[PDB]
Amino acid sequence: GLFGAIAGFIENGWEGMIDGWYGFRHQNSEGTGQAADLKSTQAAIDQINGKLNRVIEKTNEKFHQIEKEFSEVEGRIQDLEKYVEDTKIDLWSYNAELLVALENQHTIDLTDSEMNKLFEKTRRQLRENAEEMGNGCFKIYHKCDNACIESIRNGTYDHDVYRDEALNNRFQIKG
Amino acid sequence: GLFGAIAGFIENGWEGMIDGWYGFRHQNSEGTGQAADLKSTQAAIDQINGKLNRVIEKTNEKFHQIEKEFSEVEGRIQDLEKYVEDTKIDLWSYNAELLVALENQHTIDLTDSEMNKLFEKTRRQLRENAEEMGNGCFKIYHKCDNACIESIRNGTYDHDVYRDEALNNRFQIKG
Amino acid sequence: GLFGAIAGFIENGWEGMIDGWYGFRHQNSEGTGQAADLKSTQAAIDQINGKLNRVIEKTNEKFHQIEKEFSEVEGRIQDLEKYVEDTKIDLWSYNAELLVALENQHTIDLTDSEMNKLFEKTRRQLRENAEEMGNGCFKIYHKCDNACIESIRNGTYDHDVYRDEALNNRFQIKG
Amino acid sequence: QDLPGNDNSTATLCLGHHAVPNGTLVKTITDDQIEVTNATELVQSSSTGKICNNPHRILDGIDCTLIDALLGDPHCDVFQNETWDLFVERSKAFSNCYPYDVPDYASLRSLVASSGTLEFITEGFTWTGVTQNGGSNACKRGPGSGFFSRLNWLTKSGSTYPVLNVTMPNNDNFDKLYIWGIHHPSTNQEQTSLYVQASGRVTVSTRRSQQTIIPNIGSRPWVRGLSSRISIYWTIVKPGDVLVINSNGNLIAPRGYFKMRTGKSSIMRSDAPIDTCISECITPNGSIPNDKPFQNVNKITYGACPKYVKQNTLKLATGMRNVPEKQT
Amino acid sequence: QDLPGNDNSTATLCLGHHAVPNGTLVKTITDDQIEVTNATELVQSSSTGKICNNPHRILDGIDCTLIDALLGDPHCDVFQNETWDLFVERSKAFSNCYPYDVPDYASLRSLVASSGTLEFITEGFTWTGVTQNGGSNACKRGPGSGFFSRLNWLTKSGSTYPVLNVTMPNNDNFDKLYIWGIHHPSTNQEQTSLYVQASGRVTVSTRRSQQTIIPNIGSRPWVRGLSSRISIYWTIVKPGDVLVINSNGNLIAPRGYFKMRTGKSSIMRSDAPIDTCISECITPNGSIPNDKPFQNVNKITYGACPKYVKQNTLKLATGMRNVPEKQT
Amino acid sequence: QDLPGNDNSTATLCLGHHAVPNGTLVKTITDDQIEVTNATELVQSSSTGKICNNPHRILDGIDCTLIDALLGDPHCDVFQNETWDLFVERSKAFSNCYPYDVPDYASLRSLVASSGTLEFITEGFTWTGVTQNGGSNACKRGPGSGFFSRLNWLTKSGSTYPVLNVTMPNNDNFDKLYIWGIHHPSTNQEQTSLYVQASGRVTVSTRRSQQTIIPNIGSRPWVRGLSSRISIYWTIVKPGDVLVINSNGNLIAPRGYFKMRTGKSSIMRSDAPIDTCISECITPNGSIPNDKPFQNVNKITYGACPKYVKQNTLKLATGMRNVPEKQT
Ligand SMILES: *[C@@H]1O[C@H](CO)[C@@H](O[C@@H]2O[C@H](CO)[C@@H](O[C@@H]3O[C@H](CO)[C@@H](O)[C@H](O)[C@@H]3O)[C@H](O)[C@H]2NC(C)=O)[C@H](O)[C@H]1NC(C)=O
Ligand SMILES: *[C@@H]1O[C@H](CO)[C@@H](O[C@@H]2O[C@H](CO)[C@@H](O[C@@H]3O[C@H](CO)[C@@H](O)[C@H](O)[C@@H]3O)[C@H](O)[C@H]2NC(C)=O)[C@H](O)[C@H]1NC(C)=O
Ligand SMILES: *[C@@H]1O[C@H](CO)[C@@H](O[C@@H]2O[C@H](CO)[C@@H](O[C@@H]3O[C@H](CO)[C@@H](O)[C@H](O)[C@@H]3O)[C@H](O)[C@H]2NC(C)=O)[C@H](O)[C@H]1NC(C)=O
Ligand SMILES: CO[C@]1(C(=O)O)C[C@H](O)[C@@H](NC(C)=O)[C@H]([C@H](O)[C@H](O)CN)O1
Ligand SMILES: CO[C@]1(C(=O)O)C[C@H](O)[C@@H](NC(C)=O)[C@H]([C@H](O)[C@H](O)CN)O1
Ligand SMILES: CO[C@]1(C(=O)O)C[C@H](O)[C@@H](NC(C)=O)[C@H]([C@H](O)[C@H](O)CN)O1
Ligand SMILES: *[C@@H]1O[C@H](CO)[C@@H](O)[C@H](O)[C@H]1NC(C)=O
Ligand SMILES: *[C@@H]1O[C@H](CO)[C@@H](O)[C@H](O)[C@H]1NC(C)=O
Ligand SMILES: *[C@@H]1O[C@H](CO)[C@@H](O)[C@H](O)[C@H]1NC(C)=O
Ligand SMILES: *[C@@H]1O[C@H](CO)[C@@H](O)[C@H](O)[C@H]1NC(C)=O
Ligand SMILES: *[C@@H]1O[C@H](CO)[C@@H](O)[C@H](O)[C@H]1NC(C)=O
Ligand SMILES: *[C@@H]1O[C@H](CO)[C@@H](O)[C@H](O)[C@H]1NC(C)=O
Ligand SMILES: *[C@@H]1O[C@H](CO)[C@@H](O)[C@H](O)[C@H]1NC(C)=O
Ligand SMILES: *[C@@H]1O[C@H](CO)[C@@H](O)[C@H](O)[C@H]1NC(C)=O
Ligand SMILES: *[C@@H]1O[C@H](CO)[C@@H](O)[C@H](O)[C@H]1NC(C)=O
Ligand SMILES: *[C@@H]1O[C@H](CO)[C@@H](O)[C@H](O)[C@H]1NC(C)=O
Ligand SMILES: *[C@@H]1O[C@H](CO)[C@@H](O)[C@H](O)[C@H]1NC(C)=O
Ligand SMILES: *[C@@H]1O[C@H](CO)[C@@H](O)[C@H](O)[C@H]1NC(C)=O
Repeated sequence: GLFGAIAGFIENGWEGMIDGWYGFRHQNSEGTGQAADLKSTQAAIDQINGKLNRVIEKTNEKFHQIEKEFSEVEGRIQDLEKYVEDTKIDLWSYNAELLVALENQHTIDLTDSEMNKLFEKTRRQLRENAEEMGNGCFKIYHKCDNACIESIRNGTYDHDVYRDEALNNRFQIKG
Repeated sequence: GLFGAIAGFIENGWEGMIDGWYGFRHQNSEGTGQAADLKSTQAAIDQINGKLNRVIEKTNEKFHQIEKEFSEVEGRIQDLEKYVEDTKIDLWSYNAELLVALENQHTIDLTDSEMNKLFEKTRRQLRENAEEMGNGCFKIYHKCDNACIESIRNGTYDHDVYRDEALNNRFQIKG
Repeated sequence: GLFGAIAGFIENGWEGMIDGWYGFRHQNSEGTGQAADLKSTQAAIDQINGKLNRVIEKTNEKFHQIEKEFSEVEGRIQDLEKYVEDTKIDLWSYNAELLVALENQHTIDLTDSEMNKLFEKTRRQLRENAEEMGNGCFKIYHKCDNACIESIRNGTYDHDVYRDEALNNRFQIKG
Repeated sequence: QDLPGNDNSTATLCLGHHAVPNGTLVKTITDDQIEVTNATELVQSSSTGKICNNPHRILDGIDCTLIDALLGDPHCDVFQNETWDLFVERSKAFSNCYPYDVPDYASLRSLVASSGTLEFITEGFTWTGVTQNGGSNACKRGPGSGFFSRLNWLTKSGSTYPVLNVTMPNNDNFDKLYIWGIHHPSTNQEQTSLYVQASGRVTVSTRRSQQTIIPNIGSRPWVRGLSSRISIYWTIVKPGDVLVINSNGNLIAPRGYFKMRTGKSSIMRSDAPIDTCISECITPNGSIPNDKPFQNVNKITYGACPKYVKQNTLKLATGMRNVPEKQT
Repeated sequence: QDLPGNDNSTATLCLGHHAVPNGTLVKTITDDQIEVTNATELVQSSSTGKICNNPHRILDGIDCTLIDALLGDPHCDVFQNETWDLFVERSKAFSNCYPYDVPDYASLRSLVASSGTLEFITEGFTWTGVTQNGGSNACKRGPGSGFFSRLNWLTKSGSTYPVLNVTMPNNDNFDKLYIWGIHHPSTNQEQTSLYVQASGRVTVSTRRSQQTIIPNIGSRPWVRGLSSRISIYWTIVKPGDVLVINSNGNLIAPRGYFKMRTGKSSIMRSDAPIDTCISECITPNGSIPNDKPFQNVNKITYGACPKYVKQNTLKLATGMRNVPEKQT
Repeated sequence: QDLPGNDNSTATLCLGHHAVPNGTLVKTITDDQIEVTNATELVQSSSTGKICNNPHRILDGIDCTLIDALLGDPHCDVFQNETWDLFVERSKAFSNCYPYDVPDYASLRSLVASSGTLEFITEGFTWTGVTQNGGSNACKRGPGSGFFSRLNWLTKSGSTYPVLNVTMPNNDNFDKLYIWGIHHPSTNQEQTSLYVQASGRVTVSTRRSQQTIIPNIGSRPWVRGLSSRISIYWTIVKPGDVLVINSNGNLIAPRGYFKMRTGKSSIMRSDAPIDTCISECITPNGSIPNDKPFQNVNKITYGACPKYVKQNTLKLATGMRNVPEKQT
């Protein structure tokens, strides 16, 4: 949608991720693994529930109103009774149609946004030690075991700890 | 608009680009050139047509209604016949005014978005071999002939092929 | 909001910034300082005033209408007079409620956007001489006195002037 | 730091989002079918089929319309002094007493329907010089002739029908609804037989208003043995005002007043069964749940109900776009 | 990998977007004139000037209004049994027969207008004891006197006007519209000359309703030589019901019934020319194209038309913001 | 290139945004209380309490309703030929002349209210054979009996009330409003005493319309010593048309015409004080400022006013989200 992460630079979703809406898969020293990210999942979920509750906020109540079905032909007054209701219905129908269209449009950009925010957050954290492969995966240029992967995920990764290792691996090489 | 590419970090449009809405201009070992990008042009166009068709979706039809022009003065019933229509017209006019305002606002951020997405895509692809001059132009730090410029544009550019050349040119120098 | 700068990667606002909405705080070998950024403050303010004036654009005027308060019980015609007005009021109330909701939502993403655009602009400018600490602060890897900080803020900073100094400080070190 | 930190390996971290095998299509500003992970329906489109008898007070009219219950057709005597939040009128209702017509039937049905009470107070009208309590065989009360319970048919005494001129003050602090009527004979003979005068007249007034109706002699279609008709009228008397009934023939006199109130009562035409359940929103198709914001069951509602809409389905996306990883 | 690239040079790649020399200003949430590459107009503001005669069935009333075509003013006899989707009434229309007035002209014009048919069935009413087919010189049919084709003016036979009491059952399975009327004489002399009785009376009824109208003697303004008037009334008779017409003088009797139907028909006042073209939306200003969503031509429409709006222009941006590079 | 000379160090630059200690909660698409730096109120919810007498022309009715000012109740003679943009009717108004009722009071009050003028032109009606200028002690003008200034009560001369048949052409180029009426006596004796004929009749007509009202004899409630009533009627006569008044008893004749106009006038019921100030929007609660887009003071308005809304507060965010350093 607007940010181009979902259905954008991130090729497709993981049908296998059952524990959250956004998350990580890694492949490292000890093997490959996957983990949902619960903060962005909660951010996305809370906003959609916020939106949802506002839409289900108060059905107003109405008691005696006007007749809306007639058995005889009467002319001028019944024509108006019918016209008042038909124009009320079309206006409320327009409203409903536009409301779900704006709402849905926004829910897709909101979730696109949270995906992209998670990406940007992880980028910022890895600092000079990783490169973006451009498909939503980072190449981490230093030995990063499972506890290292867990510190990136839980947000405690210290880039300085691996900076000289990574900068060496990443740049020096032979050019 | 929201992303600040159009009328933002990209100073102005090219009146000369006639073959598409977004695109590239380069200067390389072989001379200068311009080329429209057709995928982002189609993305932007498809979304605006989508939007457009939804707005032109079904004029509803109405047959016998109420009188809206009167030649005699009648009082209470004619006052109501007039009031029902005048309040219907103001409500439909409000609707039209708000609809094009939301719509237009969104069309400018949508197109701002596609510009910025094209930029981000090209950034990601050039990897460590180019730098952002900050005006929407990348400085590519390696010899890049026309076929090289074509591979960036058609999305097949291999950064590895030029990484040591570029990293040397870009960093080493004398500091 | 959508960009995740405000109440996002920028932890919180400065109650002390009284001279503008967005701005800078620095710490260099000559001291520490704060300065509002007036261009992004004006961008944010102008858009919110634009929005504001459109909402206060023309109260339409109405003169003879229908009776809306009755002292006797009359039946069919008075029921319709009441129903026309009650459905007009609920429709205008729906409109007002939805209008400020869309509007407010957009004002938060718009201001989130301007914050993030200021950040991106400053990033682009510092080029290879600074690193993002990820909390909205850049670490400038070269000696930057107060005139240097002023040139970044007023947008005249020349990265080339400090590039070898910065690249040395930033990379070389011992890895 | 360490010493020569030599282990030159790398790792790969990839961010992604979920996707579901199934997925629901929703409309957007720019697309009208885009597939999302999940959605929720905002249009209620089905009724239970039954009118729940709780929380509103539903009064089933069985085979009485509200006006016959009001007038006191013998067969509707079950409803005297009854009250309701919603009076349900059934398609099977029938009248079965003296043939009558109500000039603005629609306002009287409305005005009573939202008052919500049929509480009747009898007042001591004294009709001197006329015979009271006339009835008809078309309005059988039990084995005998009868008439509407709330009306009093006056005819001559001996050889004369006087000019009746009665008055009834509203000394209470509430409005009083009086239902009265006039008898239109079929023949000039019927007119003189019953009311002596060859042309009747009824004038009912207050300080604020007056209605004078004169009868109309002529044959109408045979309805329950009769070609005569009585037409029903109503007068509301405000506190402190006074009713004066003045007639010279053909008056069908009131026996007292219905009291009026202000409330949330209304009337509904429905053949749906009333059942025991609690439901706030009533539709002539039966109750419906007001959990969704819009409904498409019926444009007639009573109670806290969703806003009726022409659409029968409107799905609100409650998840991201579905971009499946194969689809299984 | 590769060998000494002696030269090591750089390249520049720049991304950009188009811009157009021209450009259109549109309104936004935050701006009310911002310039975009392109836009499209959403308000239709011009008519062709002609009412296209296709796809709806337009009936041009020429110099007849719908009510005169209904009653059968001689000059509107062209319209007998005619039908329409839209009956266009012209400002030039005129009546030219016995002066009449219709108490609720507006409902009768409506009720007929949406029925959409003037199909008349004559029924065999038998009027015994009166002279049928009265006409007037103000309603010339050809060289002679005449009257409305669909009405039958009864006057005395010899020295007597009896009490007419006729009945006509609705045995068909559709509703029947009966138009009838009453003659208001100018003088008591005119009254007795024509109807003998010094006070006429007309009562038309069904099982469901009744109307009794009594005439009113007095001079009105001279219209086509006359100070008398006839007032027009209508009665719909449902299937299985029965009409009873009972009068004692002054009846202008029905000759049969118009049949009623339910359709999309309506009536429109317009002086626009009818022309051959297909157009779905009709406006009293002529047809307009319903390609745009909103229109500002007229608030009166018939057919599939855009929603009328107060604005006369609303442009929807169909392109990016225009940021051109030259000066202005 | 640039030569450092000696210093080796770094700097820190941080971008941020303001925050305020205070802050206002606003509603959003996704939240219903989110705190922003600043907001502005869009619902006007308070009146000044006074109706500003500028820019519209306010006419304070004091203790006259518009209809009594129109008819010319003695105590409302202050209003003759008066004009207004808004006529304010006060709850304290009272009538104090011959008891009358107006069949469609609501349309006559409307029709006059938006015409905006009580300009009366007297015309020379000649009533031959009747006594003019009748008055009553219930309508005291000064020490004497009186009647409505704009009406003329005709009674018999000697022993006869002729058939009046008068006419008044509309030769001007504007519409003329004629208010006339009929006297309903209490007793047949009153009828014959005043009008000789035992049954009166009034027929007022034009080329386009006619009304024939016949009086109704009977006692109504004593109001200012009287049981009789007069009912008020109105006839508009278009340019080129002609009024014909024809009666045989009980006519309360017009003295001329009110002229009609088309404008922005209306009427309002309010007990608010009129005061000197300029305000465009008037509410029965007093004027309110139309700077905000919506208002919640009253659904009755006159002038350039905000759109009435059920909500009493709706804040529009005019600043970013408030994320303070300490707390809120
Ligand atoms: C005026 O004309 C009407 C219509 O012709 C007359 O109405 C009809 O009157 C007869 C005799 O009273 C009614 O007959 C009864 O019908 C029922 C049911 O069929 C039957 O049970 C009785 O044995 C008897 O036959 C007839 O139904 C009635 N029809 C209608 C449509 O009303 C009326 O009597 C005439 N009045 C005068 C005074 O001339
Ligand atoms: C009651 O009063 C009205 C109004 O004064 C009388 O109406 C007028 O009657 C005369 C004589 O019939 C009409 O004269 C006609 O004038 C036309 C030209 O306009 C001419 O072509 C005819 O040959 C005839 O001379 C006059 O027009 C008419 N005016 C109006 C406004 O109706 C009416 O006759 C009086 N009736 C009685 C019984 O006193
Ligand atoms: C028909 O019946 C009504 C109601 O009974 C009669 O009305 C009442 O008539 C009396 C005598 O005129 C009125 O009395 C007067 O009242 C005033 C105010 O108190 C006082 O100043 C007089 O001295 C006298 O008492 C009484 O108010 C009035 N009541 C009502 C409700 O109208 C009417 O007179 C009867 N008419 C006939 C012809 O029988
Ligand atoms: C036909 O016989 C009856 C009837 O209806 O049963 C007998 C009944 O006692 C009598 N009631 C009175 C008070 O007179 C009525 C009326 O005279 C007629 O209904 C007038 N249409 O007639
Ligand atoms: C003036 O002469 C005529 C006419 O109108 O031409 C002759 C016509 O044959 C006659 N028709 C009948 C059935 O009586 C009428 C009516 O008597 C009057 O119109 C009553 N206003 O009068
Ligand atoms: C009671 O005495 C008066 C009155 O009202 O003061 C005297 C007055 O001169 C007289 N006016 C005329 C023109 O007759 C009226 C009327 O006769 C009655 O009001 C009819 N209800 O009666
Ligand atoms: C983050 O991960 C590392 C490795 O598991 C662990 O030691 C650390 O405490 C974790 N921190 C939090 C806050 O979970
Ligand atoms: C991309 O460009 C290069 C150079 O023109 C060419 O060899 C390659 O096949 C192109 N690929 C596509 C998919 O166009
Ligand atoms: C920017 O800052 C430097 C240092 O104060 C100054 O010399 C330069 O002129 C400034 N430029 C502008 C445009 O303010
Ligand atoms: C789909 O959305 C609705 C509303 O948010 C929720 O109740 C439901 O559980 C969701 N479905 C799943 C599988 O999460
Ligand atoms: C109806 O209620 C009133 C008021 O309490 C009472 O006097 C009257 O007798 C009641 N009648 C019936 C039939 O319940
Ligand atoms: C509800 O009732 C109406 C009329 O009885 C019917 O046409 C409609 O289809 C019904 N809808 C549902 C959901 O029962
Ligand atoms: C402008 O937009 C409309 C609707 O999308 C389109 O028909 C038209 O061709 C566009 N103009 C240009 C020059 O593309
Ligand atoms: C009108 O149509 C009916 C029904 O077919 C027919 O009997 C009648 O004679 C027609 N009359 C004319 C004038 O067409
Ligand atoms: C359409 O007709 C109305 C009334 O005839 C006129 O006022 C209006 O200006 C016309 N508009 C157009 C586009 O013809
Ligand atoms: C809050 O917003 C309103 C409207 O923009 C403005 O008048 C007011 O000055 C603002 N408050 C502050 C403290 O800026
Ligand atoms: C009312 O105005 C008219 C028209 O100028 C005038 O002739 C008439 O005498 C005025 N009457 C009063 C009481 O002002
Ligand atoms: C305005 O007046 C109405 C009726 O007089 C009252 O109920 C309402 O509360 C008042 N509101 C204000 C703001 O005065």
